[PDB]
Amino acid sequence: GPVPSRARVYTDVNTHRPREYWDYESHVVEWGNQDDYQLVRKLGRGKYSEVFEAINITNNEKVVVKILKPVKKKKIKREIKILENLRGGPNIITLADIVKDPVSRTPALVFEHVNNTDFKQLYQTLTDYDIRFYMYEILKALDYCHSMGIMHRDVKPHNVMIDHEHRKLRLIDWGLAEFYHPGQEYNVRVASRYFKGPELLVDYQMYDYSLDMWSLGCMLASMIFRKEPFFHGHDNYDQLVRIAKVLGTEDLYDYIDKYNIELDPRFNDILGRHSRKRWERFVHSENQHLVSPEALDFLDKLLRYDHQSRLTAREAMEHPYFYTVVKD
Repeated sequence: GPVPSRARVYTDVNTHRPREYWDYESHVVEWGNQDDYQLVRKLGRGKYSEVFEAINITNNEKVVVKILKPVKKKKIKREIKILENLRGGPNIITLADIVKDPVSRTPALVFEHVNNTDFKQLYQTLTDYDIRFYMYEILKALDYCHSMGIMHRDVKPHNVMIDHEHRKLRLIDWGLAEFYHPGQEYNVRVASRYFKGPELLVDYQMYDYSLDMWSLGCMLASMIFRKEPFFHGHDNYDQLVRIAKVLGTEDLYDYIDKYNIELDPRFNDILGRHSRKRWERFVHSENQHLVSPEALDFLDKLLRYDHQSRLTAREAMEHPYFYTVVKD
């Protein structure tokens, strides 16, 4: 069977925390007062919750209320424990309250509001400087949550809220996040298709924080090349073929061989033989203002099949790509 794997960083953060910290199943939720919040408008309904803009009538502040769909008490407590553990961290969305919705009879998670613009339009206008700036802000959140023993597992543009006026960013939607425990087998059905790492797509379960770095590499490629999404699979199988058309099939075999993993035999008809492409292949006169040798080297170091070889979040904040970004 499969060769085991361990994160190369923050490997044992949870093993040395008290049990209270990671044993979310024993968490006792503290409930606030649902009459504090008045719903103003419904923004959307996603897989797990109905999302509203609301007003906290005790301070007249705008807030975001996510009224959860029926789900396992376990998964509610996991997201709530993770949000409490991370609260106040760099660029981590703030959970302001947890209340029982009287109509749905489920928990409603109340979050600080961020004055966002639709990433689809926002990514059309980001300058080279802005891409570097915001990548650095996302890395602050990822290094923090990884250092706190947690992987996000759903990094994508829709979960990055940006208030462009104030150049403020928050990483949101921690409902797929999990505590990292060395040697633990995780569910591979996480993240959203275009941002799934190769480990997910080959059903390797002993993955770690490095999954988020693949997803961040997918966002970066989409931004610097103005190609949304960058790996545009029609389904989870074609997703791996699209990746192989860029990174090549020989290194995909080397990856699966290293972990003694076998592809689904359904790949035998669809995968083909592909060389690794040079990143210059995706540059053209409409995105070249976003591309630099430092951007391409950084991307190359995120988008590795082998999850063990990817830059960690801290290593990524050390990269030359971020030298031009003004630090505070």
